[PDB]
Amino acid sequence: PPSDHLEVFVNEQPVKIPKGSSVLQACDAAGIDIPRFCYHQRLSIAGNCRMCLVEVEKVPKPVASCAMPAGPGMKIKTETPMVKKAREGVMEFLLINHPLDCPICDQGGECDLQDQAMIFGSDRSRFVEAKRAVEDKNLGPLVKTVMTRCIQCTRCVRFASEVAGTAELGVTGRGRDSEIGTYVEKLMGSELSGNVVDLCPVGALTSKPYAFTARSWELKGTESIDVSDGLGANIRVDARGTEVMRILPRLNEAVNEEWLSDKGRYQYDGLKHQRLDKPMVKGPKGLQVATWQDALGAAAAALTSAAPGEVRGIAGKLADAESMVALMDLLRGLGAGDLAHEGGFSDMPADVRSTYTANTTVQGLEQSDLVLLVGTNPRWESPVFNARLRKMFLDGTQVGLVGAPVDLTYKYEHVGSDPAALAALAAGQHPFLERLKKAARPAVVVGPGVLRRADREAVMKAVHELCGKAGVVKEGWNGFNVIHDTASRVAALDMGFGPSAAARARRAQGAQPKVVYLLGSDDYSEEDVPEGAFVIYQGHHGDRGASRANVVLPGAAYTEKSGLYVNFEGRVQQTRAAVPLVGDAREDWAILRALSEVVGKRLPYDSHAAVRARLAGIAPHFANIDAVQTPVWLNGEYVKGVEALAKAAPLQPSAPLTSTISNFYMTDAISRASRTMAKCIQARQQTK
Amino acid sequence: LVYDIKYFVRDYRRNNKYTARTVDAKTTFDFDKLYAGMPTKPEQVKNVTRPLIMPTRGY
Amino acid sequence: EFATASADYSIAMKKAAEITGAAESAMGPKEGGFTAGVPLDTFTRKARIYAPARTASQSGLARTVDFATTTPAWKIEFEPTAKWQNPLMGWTSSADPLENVGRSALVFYTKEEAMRFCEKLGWEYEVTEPNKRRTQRTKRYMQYGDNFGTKRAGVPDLSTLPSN
Amino acid sequence: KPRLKPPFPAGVGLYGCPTTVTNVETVAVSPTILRRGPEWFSSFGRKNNAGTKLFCISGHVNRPVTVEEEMSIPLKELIERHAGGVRGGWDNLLAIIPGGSSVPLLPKKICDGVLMDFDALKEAQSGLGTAAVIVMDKSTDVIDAIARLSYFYKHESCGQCTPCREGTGWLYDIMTRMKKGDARLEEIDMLWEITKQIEGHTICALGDAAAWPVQGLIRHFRGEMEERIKSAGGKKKLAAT
Amino acid sequence: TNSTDIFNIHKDTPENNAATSFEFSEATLKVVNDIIARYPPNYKQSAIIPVLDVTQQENGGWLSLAAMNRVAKLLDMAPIRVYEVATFYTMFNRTKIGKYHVQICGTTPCRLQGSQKIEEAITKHLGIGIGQTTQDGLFTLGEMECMGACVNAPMVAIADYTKGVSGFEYIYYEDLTPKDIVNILDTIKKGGKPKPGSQYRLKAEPAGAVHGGEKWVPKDGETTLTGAPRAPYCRDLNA
Ligand code: SF4
Ligand code: SF4
Ligand code: SF4
Ligand code: FES
Ligand code: FES
Repeated sequence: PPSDHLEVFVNEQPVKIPKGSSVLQACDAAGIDIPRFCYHQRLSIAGNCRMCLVEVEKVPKPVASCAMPAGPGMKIKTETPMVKKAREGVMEFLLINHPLDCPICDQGGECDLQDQAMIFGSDRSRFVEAKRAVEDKNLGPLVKTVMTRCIQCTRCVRFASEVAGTAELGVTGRGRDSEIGTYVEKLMGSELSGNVVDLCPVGALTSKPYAFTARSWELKGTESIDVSDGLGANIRVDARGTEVMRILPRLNEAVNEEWLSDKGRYQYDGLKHQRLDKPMVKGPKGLQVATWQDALGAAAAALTSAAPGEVRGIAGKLADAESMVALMDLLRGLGAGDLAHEGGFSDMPADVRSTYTANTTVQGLEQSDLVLLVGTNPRWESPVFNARLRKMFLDGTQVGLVGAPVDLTYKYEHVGSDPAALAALAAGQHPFLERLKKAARPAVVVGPGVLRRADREAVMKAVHELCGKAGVVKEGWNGFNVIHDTASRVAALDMGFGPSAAARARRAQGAQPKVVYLLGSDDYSEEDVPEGAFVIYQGHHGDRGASRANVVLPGAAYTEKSGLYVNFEGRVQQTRAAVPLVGDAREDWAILRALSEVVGKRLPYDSHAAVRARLAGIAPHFANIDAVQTPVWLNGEYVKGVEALAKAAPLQPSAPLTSTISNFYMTDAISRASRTMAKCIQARQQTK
Repeated sequence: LVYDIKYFVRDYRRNNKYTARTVDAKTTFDFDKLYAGMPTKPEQVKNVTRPLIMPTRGY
Repeated sequence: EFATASADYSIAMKKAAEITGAAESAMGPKEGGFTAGVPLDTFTRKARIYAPARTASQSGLARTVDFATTTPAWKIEFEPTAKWQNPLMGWTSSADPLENVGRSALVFYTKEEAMRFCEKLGWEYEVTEPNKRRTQRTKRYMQYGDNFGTKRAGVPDLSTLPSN
Repeated sequence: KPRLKPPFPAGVGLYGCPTTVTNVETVAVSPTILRRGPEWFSSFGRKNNAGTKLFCISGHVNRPVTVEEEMSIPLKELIERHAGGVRGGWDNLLAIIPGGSSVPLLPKKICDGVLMDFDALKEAQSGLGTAAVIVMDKSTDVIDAIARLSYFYKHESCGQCTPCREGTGWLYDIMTRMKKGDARLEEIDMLWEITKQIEGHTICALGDAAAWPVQGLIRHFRGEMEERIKSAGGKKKLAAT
Repeated sequence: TNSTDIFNIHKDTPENNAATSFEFSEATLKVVNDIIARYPPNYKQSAIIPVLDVTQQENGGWLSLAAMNRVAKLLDMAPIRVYEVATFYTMFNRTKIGKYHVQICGTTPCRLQGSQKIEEAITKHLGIGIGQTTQDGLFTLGEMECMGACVNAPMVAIADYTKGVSGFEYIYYEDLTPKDIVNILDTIKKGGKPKPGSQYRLKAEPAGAVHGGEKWVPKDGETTLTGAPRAPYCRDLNA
């Protein structure tokens, strides 16, 4: 390369930077953190706040370091008298029209304007004129505006145009009367609309559900993971004692960059309603509060009095791996085999991890120049993943879709809508195959709605044939990806949480269980929980599954426990407890260990480390937290192995490949109890 | 300071420095110069006067 | 030339940490907890060694591992224990003695220093490496001049001109 | 709203393509220069200041006019001939803006002798600009005139960058207070400091064009501003006591 | 921003709401489609300012929400960009005005010549201030910055919206006194055509001046380009 790293001088120190880097990036590589208001790493460069002004030799004016490219042998000075005078003057211009609002503003304590004024500004003002006053704007139930505090950095406009894709904000007026918003009364309709509150450096845009409730210095922050979908976005939970006050994203470039959907950000208020805090046993009066010994004894009596073939265990969408392996080992120790998952396709073969995970990974998908989506709506399954797909679209990656046509906030080519179109694509009838055959690194993304189908094996065989013909998987590149929408599904597939052959046969001839264990399940089908059965519900919210149960055992939510979750790319991540257990609830694996002791066959582990070691004994990649293995690819041997499942239950070429998520804002028991999600739905209903 | 509000000309808090001296090994402490500047008679003794006030910087 | 925070008292703190004889002090495992004199069940609890990420609300980087050599950024944290409400007033009650001692007082320059402290005190620890920031921008909007490039809608076709 | 340079319009301009923006008068004189020769064009005016120029003379002038003339002509020659001179005689002159509105004014002493030239108005702490000449006489409130210029620059700010958008209104407020004399004497030095804070610190050159008339007013008529402040207390301090 | 438009956000009115309809006529649609062809097809958005001007004569001197939405659909761009352009520029009226839009320059070269006395004369005659419309719906008074007619200061521009797009007239009236602008307003009100340009000379040629904003005072002197025009000529481009 022709010296792809160039050398600059920052305060007489030599710094090597990549080519095309700005002056601000050279200052950052020298260990200097230049003040800024309009620059962002994820947005396009604007250059309008004038706070990043530094001095370059042989230039008589201050340059804007965010926008100015760095040339070879450049000499940058960041601490001369003109730089300090520039910083103080620009701060003084920023503060003359700002309202004296720090007591009533929610950014007070974590404000860029306050801290930068304290450090790089003066201590006085000389301004005694009247200020500019601006009326506030309505942008929906999630974003609160006090527009007198706007400093015209246009981060919101650039975000709405570039990442969210909706492009609904603009600057109206001219000069001092420039004004941010929508000209007409509109609602911010993006699923990623809470991120702009983080992007605003001031209290012009604040979070409406959070408003006036806390200051940032009072909050104990815990780094956890998000379980509202299958991506597992990295988050920080802020709590005051026993109460969670807000949820924010945190940086992870391999998973979520810096974003978080509105469901994962705003569903925390469902943790304050309908909570199970006591064990209950159903008596002649109904469910009534009982001791833990009594509730464990009743559950053990019902689990032991029934035959082993009349017991079924259903895992919920939010069950961690430790509780799932505990329930699996407890039910298998009694001679049962009927295991089911609330997220569907419980009879799916889980032999090779590459067949139900994203082999390209999330960050490795950016090296693809052509993407074919099969039967998925990524905007409602994972809006952060869809934002990364839009980022790929903006720098040249072409997108095609086989499925039901949906709004994706980027242009795509609709190849078809049914498996007949998939077969026509594999044969060669559609010209998109020649586009895939000439692509350097093609990618195929299969959504969870395909795997929920009754004919999923034939569709997966067609997808495998298409990948074989189009060079999707070859030497040096694996472009085959299967994504999920539930937090607990991949861990259950990893550990082997699946029904036995005898249990599948008994379901085929129509045997009905008498005892059902509901491990956090509230979206079960009626075929799996018969009426008149004995129901043991273990969970944290009182919902459909708890209103029907005979024994209720209160567990922990994901803000109260440290459980393992695996996302759809195969990465093992963990929650952390941000608040203690509520009431008389317990840890979720501990309930099953105590219940195995009361039944009469103890589980061989007595600690959290020991049940994690049992998980690592089943599949060794469980021990490597915050990392992803490279899964083995067995070419067409796996598809040859399951041809009996392709011959039975044949293909349905007329049923469209759709997405199963029909309610984005309410997908589980926590989001169904959230009043903010209900207001979000009501806002979209009252606009018609 | 009502109309002249610039701060970096009076930022005494952040303008102090600590500097690592060159390693004090092969220096030349001459005791002859130290004792040559000392008086030997009652007159020619010079005393450091007591400071009247601590620095106010004009305020 | 060498100038890495060379204008403050931290020069006089980096040395005095490398004074000979005192820079090689070492103890066996769990030995510092025996001589600490605090109850021995305190060391049955688990600790986390990690550097906290940047807050999403602000853009500054001073409390991150970017300035790790300048400022201690690694922390030791413990799991929460039970909390409840006071019946008379509603204040949050606790019985945890390690409720704020790791988050207020224990800060370290590196990961290995916090590990050494945990090892000599007897705490079992898990270490969490922080997520590394990426500085390279996207291909679109890489520089300021790509805002106005020909990648917006392609090269303009000159077919609507007069005389075509 | 202007773009930041770099990039430059000859590299990345209209529709991402190489582009040159030129003035009408620059474009129009080119065929005559190509037909009549460069040596004919450079025979007018001083060195590095070649050619002819259209001059617009407006304000307190007996015969306001758009007239073509050789460059490096004196102001007094350009006004007394071709325009009928200053209304009331040359001794009734107070100030002249020589280059539109974005350049600082000049008083009577500089104007008598200075040539209307690029390298002659610049050394007189002004500029040729567009060579638009605005003449004021001794009946003019020059603070009021520069205050209306400050109002213009407040009205015409595009609002993109912080110093122009916030400080043109501040300059207008301070100038409006100075016109009535409702100010303090050190607020004049504050006003100079605020113009120095705007100038050179913005995206485009409208911020400099907003700072420059106030700088010229302060520099050449600070005594008038001080007298306006002092004599306002002859009508404001009679109510305080 | 101009006069008469104190809001940079939309305010619902029975005349101006989302239910209001706008559509082009045949000839106006021909004009708009001819404007669009001046620009590349993939940069069709370049045509927004002339199209919005033509829409402003079509709608009767102002832009409604329906007109802006129609223009947004026509140029295949988001409506917020159209709202940005329409609120950014001074000529675009976003509230309903009168039939003739009277705009007076107030910048310093016109101000020295006595534009304030012309404003006083207009306000004493028509009975309205800047930013107002008469009770008859005839005249709307506005203020403008420098109009590039400073050697003929003080001047007024008057916009004609009584004939639609085909008969749109934007006429400068220059070198004015109170009597001249009163006569021009009376001539417009009576249905005649007042004379365009300067009221005491042809063009920017040397002649007298308005002294004190109340009286034209003619003055004789040297005038250039009084002889015969120059013949065609070219040097020898070879050597
Ligand atoms: S944004 Fe809010 S907290 Fe920050 S300086 Fe302004 S009023 Fe104070
Ligand atoms: S609302 Fe916030 S992000 Fe948007 S321009 Fe104003 S300060 Fe910037
Ligand atoms: S100096 Fe004024 S006109 Fe120029 S970019 Fe900045 S705000 Fe806009
Ligand atoms: S950060 Fe560069 S001008 Fe705002
Ligand atoms: S100042 Fe009125 S036309 Fe220029």
